[PDB]
Amino acid sequence: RPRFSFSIAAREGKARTGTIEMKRGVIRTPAFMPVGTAATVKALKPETVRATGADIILGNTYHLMLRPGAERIAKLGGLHSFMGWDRPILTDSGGFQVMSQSEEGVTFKSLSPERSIEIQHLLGSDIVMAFDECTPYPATPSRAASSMERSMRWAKRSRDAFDSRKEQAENAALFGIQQGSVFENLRQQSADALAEIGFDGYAVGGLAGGEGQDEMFRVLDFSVPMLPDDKPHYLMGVGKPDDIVGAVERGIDMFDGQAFTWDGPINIRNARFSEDLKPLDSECHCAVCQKWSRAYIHHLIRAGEILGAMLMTEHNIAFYQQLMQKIRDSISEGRFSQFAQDFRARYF
Amino acid sequence: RPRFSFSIAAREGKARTGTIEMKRGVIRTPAFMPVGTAATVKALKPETVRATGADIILGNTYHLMLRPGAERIAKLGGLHSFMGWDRPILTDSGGFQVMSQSEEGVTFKSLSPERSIEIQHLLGSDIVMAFDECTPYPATPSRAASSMERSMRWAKRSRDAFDSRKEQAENAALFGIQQGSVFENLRQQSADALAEIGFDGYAVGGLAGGEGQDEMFRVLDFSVPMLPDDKPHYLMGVGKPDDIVGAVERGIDMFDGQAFTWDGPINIRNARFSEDLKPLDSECHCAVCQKWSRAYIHHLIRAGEILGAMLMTEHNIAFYQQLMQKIRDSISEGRFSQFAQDFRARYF
Ligand SMILES: NCc1c[nH]c2nc(N)[nH]c(=O)c12
Ligand SMILES: NCc1c[nH]c2nc(N)[nH]c(=O)c12
Ligand SMILES: [Zn+2]
Ligand SMILES: [Zn+2]
Repeated sequence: RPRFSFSIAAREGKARTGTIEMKRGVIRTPAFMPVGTAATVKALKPETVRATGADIILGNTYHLMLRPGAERIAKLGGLHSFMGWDRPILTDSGGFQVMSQSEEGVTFKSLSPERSIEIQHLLGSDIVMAFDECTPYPATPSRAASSMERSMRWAKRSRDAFDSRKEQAENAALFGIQQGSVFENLRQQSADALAEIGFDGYAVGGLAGGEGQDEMFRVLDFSVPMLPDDKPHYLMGVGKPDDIVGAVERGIDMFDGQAFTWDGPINIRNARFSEDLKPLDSECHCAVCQKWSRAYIHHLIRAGEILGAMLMTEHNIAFYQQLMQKIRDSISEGRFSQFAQDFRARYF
Repeated sequence: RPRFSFSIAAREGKARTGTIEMKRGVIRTPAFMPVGTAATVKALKPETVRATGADIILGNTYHLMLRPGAERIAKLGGLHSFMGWDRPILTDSGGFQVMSQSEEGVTFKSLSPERSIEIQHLLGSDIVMAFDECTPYPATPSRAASSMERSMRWAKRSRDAFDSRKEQAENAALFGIQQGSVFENLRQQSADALAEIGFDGYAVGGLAGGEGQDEMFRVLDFSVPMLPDDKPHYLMGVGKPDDIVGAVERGIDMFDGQAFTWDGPINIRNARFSEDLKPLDSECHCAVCQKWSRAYIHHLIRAGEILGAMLMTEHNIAFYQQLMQKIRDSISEGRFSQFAQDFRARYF
């Protein structure tokens, strides 16, 4: 395999399906990435994560740098070896979680473009995120501009740091992050700036920050076409099943007691499930739905048992992976419009 | 398979190895039973429990009767179906955890011989424990006598309740519990009384209550020979690896951050493990020791991650099952004395 090769196999309107080939594996797109916080996808062994269909997981730089530490993970062989996941890992830059300051970077109590890229290198990340400056929502045009401009300066710094490390440049990929809040002109300037520097993929940053779905979709309508068509488009911090379907309709390729079902989410703790022998979802192919009832999982979660968390998480990630598979198949078959309509009529 | 058949394949001194055949499976003895509290072995799927080598698990009547409830579990198909474990289950009587009162039974804020046997029936238990009255440690001779006598009256009541339920009598087994504190004469009276009523197996109750290993072993020295030789001997609430080895030497067949190793326990949270790439134990065949380091599990437990609990528990139960296997093989091969000596020299 190559370091990085993104190929589009099929399109329907703005939606695309294809593959990212990397040294550690192939990523099917549109892709959903389970999140590893502190070097573990919560309550799952890596083999269980894989069994759900995930091709790639996300690691959080902010949390790993604090515990157990980036240099320590490198001394132990890198993140993949440490946690036992041998396929691609995307690492965020750490910037977001710092927020949830100067032109050089940020200092905080328990980072810079250069230090973020270095930490991601020490972890052994396959997809490295440029270090950006968070724009809160809402933001005035002046402040959104100032932060976007700083982020573009930091994108160049991130590029140059990554490139100046040969092993990283040869084995990993680097994604840039579009900023600009909800403002079309600022999104355009940001896309232009990122394309001029050149990245392996382009994230839409700054959304899912409190603006609501209608507004997010409005911004995606004009923002995703600004990005290079031939590279992956990553919507950071999204999301809910319906958000994913609408974002794919707008050209996004990658994403990162409540149980998901094709009729909508349920809260398994509710008393109505105490004697319900049905699986969490009636069609779901996951191992949880094959073997255990709603009634048992209700009991486990209300009892605070670890197995409850294990079973709920495996089901939910499997559900998301089945969603992504149905999206990929429908786009490849030229019936994604109908899938999205059918999905919404029932989920709601 | 029969309802119940215990066969002794080999002996060495007081130690025995053999099998209990039941409708749901064969139990290899000496046996270690993982404990299911609130219908789950903590942090493990049933298939993982089985993969460690366990033949049988323990269910706690006190906890199940409170949450989710005995009648509810019966309505849902019984404990085996509810939790997804299809092999034998031993249920305790509920009496111990009530303590941790009258001749009819006990009332408490969140049971009788008859109600305990009924709850165990509603759960679908394969091995049912008679309902006894707990003797604290230390206990005076008068009080130990009074409680033992009450327990023997309750053993007869337990017998008669079990027998008067045809489905239970035909498909499950009933074990009696020897009491008498640390007093040889009271242990003798209790053994005699239980043998006269007749049970499928005999537990040594009332130990591991604060008396310490030397005292426990002294009591086992005279108490286990009093029980019928041709039935299983169950030491309730024991225990530590060294306690198990010495108890098997005295004729026991069944048992119910710290990681066990053949060099002794370690506390994985200790800083000395933060960069230790070795598995938890150097010889252990379990999946955890095949795949993850001490350093990773150190991190997970110190971070409060659920996967830490999952991995530690799987290793520890696998360790116990490997111990039991090495005990069974050494007795069958007539080298258990040497095993016990070798085990202690290294564990300590
Ligand atoms: N939802 C937006 C978001 C989530 N995580 C992020 N991490 C970074 N670096 N930038 C971003 O804009 C975001
Ligand atoms: N360690 C003694 C013990 C543990 N659990 C028990 N449950 C019952 N019914 N009786 C007992 O003596 C014990
Ligand atoms: Zn499922
Ligand atoms: Zn192990």
